[PDB]
Amino acid sequence: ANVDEAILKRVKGWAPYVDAKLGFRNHWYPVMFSKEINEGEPKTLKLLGENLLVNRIDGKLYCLKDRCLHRGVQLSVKVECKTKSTITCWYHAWTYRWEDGVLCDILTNPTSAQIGRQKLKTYPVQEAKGCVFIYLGDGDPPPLARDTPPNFLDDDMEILGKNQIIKSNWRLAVENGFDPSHIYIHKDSILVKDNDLALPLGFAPGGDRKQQTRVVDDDVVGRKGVYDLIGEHGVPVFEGTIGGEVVREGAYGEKIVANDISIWLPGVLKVNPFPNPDMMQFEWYVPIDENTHYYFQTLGKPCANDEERKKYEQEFESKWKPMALEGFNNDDIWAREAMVDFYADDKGWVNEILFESDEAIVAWRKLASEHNQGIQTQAHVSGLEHHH
Amino acid sequence: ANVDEAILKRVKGWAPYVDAKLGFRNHWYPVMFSKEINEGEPKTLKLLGENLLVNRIDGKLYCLKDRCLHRGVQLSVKVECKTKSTITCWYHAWTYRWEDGVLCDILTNPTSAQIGRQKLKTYPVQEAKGCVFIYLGDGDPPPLARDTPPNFLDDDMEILGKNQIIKSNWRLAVENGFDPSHIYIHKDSILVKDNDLALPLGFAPGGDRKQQTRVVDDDVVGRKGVYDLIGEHGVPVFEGTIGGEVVREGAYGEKIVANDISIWLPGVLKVNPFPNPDMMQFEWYVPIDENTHYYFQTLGKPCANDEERKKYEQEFESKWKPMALEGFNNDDIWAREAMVDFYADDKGWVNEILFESDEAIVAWRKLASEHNQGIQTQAHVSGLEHHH
Amino acid sequence: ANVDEAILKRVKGWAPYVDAKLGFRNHWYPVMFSKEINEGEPKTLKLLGENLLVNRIDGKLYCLKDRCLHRGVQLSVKVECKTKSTITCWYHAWTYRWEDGVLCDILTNPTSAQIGRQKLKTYPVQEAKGCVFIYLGDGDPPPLARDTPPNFLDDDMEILGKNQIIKSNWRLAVENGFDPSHIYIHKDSILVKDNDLALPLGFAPGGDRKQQTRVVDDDVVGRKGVYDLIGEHGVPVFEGTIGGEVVREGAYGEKIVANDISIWLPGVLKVNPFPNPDMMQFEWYVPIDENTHYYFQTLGKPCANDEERKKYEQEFESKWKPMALEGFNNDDIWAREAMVDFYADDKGWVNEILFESDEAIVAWRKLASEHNQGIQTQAHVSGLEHHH
Amino acid sequence: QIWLKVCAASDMQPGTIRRVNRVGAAPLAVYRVGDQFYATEDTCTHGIASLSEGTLDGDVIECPFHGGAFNVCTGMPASSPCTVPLGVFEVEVKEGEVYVAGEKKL
Amino acid sequence: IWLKVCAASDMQPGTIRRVNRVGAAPLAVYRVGDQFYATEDTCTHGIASLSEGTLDGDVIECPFHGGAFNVCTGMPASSPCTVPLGVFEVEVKEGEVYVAGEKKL
Amino acid sequence: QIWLKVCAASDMQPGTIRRVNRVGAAPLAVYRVGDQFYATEDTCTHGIASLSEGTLDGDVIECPFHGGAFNVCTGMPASSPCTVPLGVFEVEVKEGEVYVAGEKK
Ligand SMILES: Oc1cccc(-c2ccccc2)c1O
Ligand SMILES: Oc1cccc(-c2ccccc2)c1O
Ligand SMILES: Oc1cccc(-c2ccccc2)c1O
Ligand code: FES
Ligand code: FES
Ligand code: FES
Ligand code: FES
Ligand code: FES
Ligand code: FES
Ligand SMILES: [Fe+2]
Ligand SMILES: [Fe+2]
Ligand SMILES: [Fe+2]
Repeated sequence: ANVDEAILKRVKGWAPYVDAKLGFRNHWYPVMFSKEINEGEPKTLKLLGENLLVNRIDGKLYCLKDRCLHRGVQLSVKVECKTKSTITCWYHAWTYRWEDGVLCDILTNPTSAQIGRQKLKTYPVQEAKGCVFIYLGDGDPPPLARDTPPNFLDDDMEILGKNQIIKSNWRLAVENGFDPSHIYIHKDSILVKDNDLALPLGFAPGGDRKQQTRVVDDDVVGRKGVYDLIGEHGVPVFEGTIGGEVVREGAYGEKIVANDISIWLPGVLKVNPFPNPDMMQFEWYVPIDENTHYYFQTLGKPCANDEERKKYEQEFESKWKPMALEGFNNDDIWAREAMVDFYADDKGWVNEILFESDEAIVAWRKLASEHNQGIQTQAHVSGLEHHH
Repeated sequence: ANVDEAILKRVKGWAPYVDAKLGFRNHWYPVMFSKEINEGEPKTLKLLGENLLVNRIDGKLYCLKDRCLHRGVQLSVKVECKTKSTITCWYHAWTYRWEDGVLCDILTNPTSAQIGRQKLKTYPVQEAKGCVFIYLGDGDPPPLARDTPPNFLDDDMEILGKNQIIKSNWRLAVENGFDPSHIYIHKDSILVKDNDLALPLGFAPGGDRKQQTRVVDDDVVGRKGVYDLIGEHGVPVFEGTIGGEVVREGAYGEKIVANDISIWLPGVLKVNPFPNPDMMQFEWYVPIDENTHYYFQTLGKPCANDEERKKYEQEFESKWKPMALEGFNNDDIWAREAMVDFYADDKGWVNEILFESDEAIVAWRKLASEHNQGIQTQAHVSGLEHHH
Repeated sequence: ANVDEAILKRVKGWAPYVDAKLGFRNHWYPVMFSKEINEGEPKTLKLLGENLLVNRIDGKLYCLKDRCLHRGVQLSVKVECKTKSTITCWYHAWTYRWEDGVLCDILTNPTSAQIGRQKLKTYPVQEAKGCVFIYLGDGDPPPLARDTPPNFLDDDMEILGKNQIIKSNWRLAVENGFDPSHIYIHKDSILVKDNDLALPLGFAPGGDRKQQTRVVDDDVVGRKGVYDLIGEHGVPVFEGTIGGEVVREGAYGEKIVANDISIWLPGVLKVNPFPNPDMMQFEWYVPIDENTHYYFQTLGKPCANDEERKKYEQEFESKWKPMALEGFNNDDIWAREAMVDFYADDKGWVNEILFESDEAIVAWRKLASEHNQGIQTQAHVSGLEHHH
Repeated sequence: QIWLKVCAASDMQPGTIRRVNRVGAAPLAVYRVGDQFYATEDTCTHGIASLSEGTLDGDVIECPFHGGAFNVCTGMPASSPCTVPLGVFEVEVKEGEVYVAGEKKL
Repeated sequence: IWLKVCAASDMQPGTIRRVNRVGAAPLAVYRVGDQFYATEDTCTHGIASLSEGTLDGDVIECPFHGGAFNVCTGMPASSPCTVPLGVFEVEVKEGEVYVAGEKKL
Repeated sequence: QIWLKVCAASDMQPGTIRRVNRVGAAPLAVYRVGDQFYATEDTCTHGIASLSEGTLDGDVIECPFHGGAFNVCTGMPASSPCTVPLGVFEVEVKEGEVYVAGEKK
């Protein structure tokens, strides 16, 4: 729907994934932190190309499409919440209920036949671990757990994070994150020295193709993803050579991190342990539009009580966020941006020349192609089209 | 010409209107005030996508297309008017008469066979009521009155106003103008408090469809337009309610305004009386290109002598212009802008969900579709294309 | 390839030239001066839409495509030259030899089967006369002399110049430079007064069409070009008249310049003598992308020894660069920019109205169409496309 | 009233539509598909158009404003941009007179 | 007043012949079936030679921009051409094509 | 050593491809094109794709990753984005047994 069909016909292994420029419909996605959305203070965001309004009413989150049914303006140009349970479009005062989107009043015409006979699109919203998830999909949502990596929802796991808008397509973000060899770009990160990490420059793979990954499609909660097992039969590279001469070394610190790396639908990476041996990193790359994504970074650490939580929160603000979320992952941001031009015309999906560590990326591409719950199209954005 | 044919096939009631993204050719349009164009100082503007030059010579206005026949540069990059009656292209000195556009000399080659054989496009220009009108069309023009609202050209009617460039398509400005329910956006206008207006929030319509408007296709001077009669059988809303509770009231001032509202081809609204019981508002939404229009506002007040006119001008400056042309109509500007995205891909013309007061808008769309004098196309802009 | 086929069908005289929006492949082009690139300091540029890297190793220039084979990033985002003879991609450490582009190492996987089996595109580079030329082409280059005007490469000829980026398509630059009647735009240049040039307003052609130009299809060095002979039988126009009245005079100075003017593939103008009787100007219009070119300006003067060269250098900096390269050619820059709109939709190539002095331009378009060595296409930029 | 006399069945050709105006209520549309008769609300549910000014193609009515369409038997949308089903009204022929219900089904 | 062009047999149907005139602008002579027509050679839209164009029935297509004229009436038949061509009288007399040195009206 | 015995001719249906693994060396692909056999390197020259997981169309193998392709007789690219020729291995069928050369060309 989204890409030149001549290109889709070439990429037989993963055409759905190449077509999913706007992301995958019918999944849960995080879009902000709980503390960023206050009672009666509606917030605008764009997710999978759709303009949405979120509001908190009696503490509960509600999500409406930020587009009046009448003449297609954003309600948010001038929000008019006149009662606690409704929003009134500023234009002709069509009035909608937060709770089901039903057009329940029209101030400019109380006798109008449209009253009670139209419904503004609503989306399910759920807060978990201080994060706001929207189900950008149709009908009854599945459990959140389906679209979260293992352990993110564990009872004791305290989650802190950061979110920002990055100018690349979401798929470039996913591939960069799950790419075993991209670790090269991190060799001079302030975290490697200042947190005493062991960090190789890359990996010489071993064994066969099937052993490079573990495809998970039998998890009881229905989650779908891929573990990167390059390090199980591979020799890590600590001495980088040109013409047999050593020109760069890896890092020989004591702390072992990133024993398991997995990517999960709809596009969330889990690195464990990271950035410290007692912590985990979970990061989402959430499609906003064809050119941009939320980089939704979270760090998880088991905390057993409120004293530990506060201690973690203080370590996060003073150490982990500046040293790891920024000091390590800032290089990922500009890496992602550097691939935009090659893939922007969709030709990079044909012309890329892969090597052996990209087996992990290929496994993800095929997983995502087979198990996604639907392809978002520009028609979902503008209004679905069908001729009898 | 201008829109995907699949969309035009869907909008059976008003396809020519939907196709008329660049506006209607073969009508008169106001583009500036007489006092903005001085003897022998050519001015540039863009009208219906076309770059034009206007000059005053011996007090009379002349209009040439601002595009040299030779290599298609704008003459206005470096204006060389070397004799009273001519303009010389700055590039290779092709020289054109203001009066008929004839290529009368070429300074770089006075023996050229092109001399006397080519003609630059000219358009008729007429000044009336201190306003400069250009007939953006072919052949001898109709009378200006055909393309003006009733009373605008009245001998005693004194016209003052304001012009500026607005970032929306012209049709969004027209529809917003003529839309009876859009009065809602004006409910907190300073004009309402500070000039003591009666102003409802909207209208509960009554009567049949035919009774909601009066279509004028039988005016003696050839004017074609629609009167909005919603308030003839309608109950005006002064108490807006949600779930039966009053949430908003209209304005209960003394002064009665906007008794008759009419829209006229090519796109000029007349509001009578407004913004005071003894005045009228006439405003044009003039197509510049697909994305922009002139919002050309005028206020009329009958005046008998220079005493009345001067007093009108002082009041215009101190009260009507700031309080009405700006303080009231500024909200119309961003309302227009807010519709851009829905209609930008032409899908808004299919997906809009109309209600009862939109019957006025529909009447205008049909009138405009049936009685416009031609659809401007990109080929008009670039140069007409045909094999006979 | 590059233009609507309905337009190429109409321009039967010169369809390949009209199609050559991105320039001609398989020619040499100057891109910078030798002094602008120092030992071991790689420099980025874009030429015929291709991002390139140029490095100086042991005095000699090498040119690699600035696009990693693997994921299509620009190497120049973060240059890593880890050995004298190599460059290492910053992303996954693919390493390439400057000399032949071979992928000789991958630091992140030294056992990769890709090593020694892939080649980054290289282009030949040659320095001549202080200028850096790149052969933007495939296979063994022809001699540089093929793509330079006569005398530019003479042993004694001292070349100084200036380079900048201009916002027009390269062809608009070429045509403006070679256009006999464009001299009108220079009528007020400081050079004309301050170097006492004779400069007509234009020329009334004499003799037949065939005598207006001399096409060279040479097969000793293989150069291809056209001389403008309008002044051989033409009458110089020193007074410009409108309706028989004199409105403008040419410049009646003593110094006669621009005896011969010729344009050569791939798009380099020679004006001899200029801007003084003892000197010549050679200027290239080098395609960067569809909208942009290098205006690569050079002044040549035969010099026998070191103190002649030194003196020439001082006169260039104090006089010829500011009075001629800027004071004269600055008007050429904005003239070229004024033609962009008309040719931007490719419709100017059909709608232009040519006159007699445009025979030179027509001879160039035909020469260029017949004798170019290939049309650069957007597929050369992204990667050549072919289906069995 | 419960059953509203429309017309004689012979006063409608196959493939035609008749509008039925009602005091105090919104208009209905009656459709003849072959020898059978169906009825819906006359106002398109996507807007303010009259479906009786549309085009019938078998048992699908096409709205004249935006090209949305409905199945006249079921009232279900058949073409975008229509999404809200029409009210369906029972039609009966008794002594060759067409009657339409005054209240919609369900 | 009359210029001798060629034998009628010298020109095939659907062909064009340039007529150079000393001291004057060139003409084009067109054979449409067995009839002959003459116009100015120079395209009114620029400086093209119409004799280098393509004849399709009674319509000459200009080689520069694809403008076209009816060769009998000299009226433009395709864009971008807008200015009519000068038409010149042709007579065949005794197996010989002749063109009027002057344009008609 | 040189010739390697791959399989019974009959073990391959027409239009199918078989991967031949080789200790200490890159896998080969054996193609059955009607009743004829051909052999190349298995690894696409453009990437890491297995040509044995692609699509045979006559004597042209289409890579499953990017739709590049090769003539399996000559090893030359038939479709972009492949530009580097495949190593070709000589094949002989003797007594319904498929043998592939030890080394290229
Ligand atoms: O996206 C990511 C976020 C955080 C850490 C890693 C990582 C992976 C392997 C080794 C070291 C760090 C990563 O890829
Ligand atoms: O475009 C416009 C300009 C000025 C006034 C009105 C108006 C219309 C109805 C009621 C009150 C004012 C308007 O629509
Ligand atoms: O821009 C230019 C580039 C090269 C030559 C001239 C030139 C031509 C004729 C006479 C004098 C100068 C020019 O204008
Ligand atoms: S656009 Fe929202 S009520 Fe009209
Ligand atoms: S572009 Fe105006 S005279 Fe040449
Ligand atoms: S993009 Fe250059 S090595 Fe991966
Ligand atoms: S009103 Fe019927 S389709 Fe829109
Ligand atoms: S010169 Fe003949 S069509 Fe332009
Ligand atoms: S890996 Fe075979 S075509 Fe790219
Ligand atoms: Fe990373
Ligand atoms: Fe308004
Ligand atoms: Fe110049």
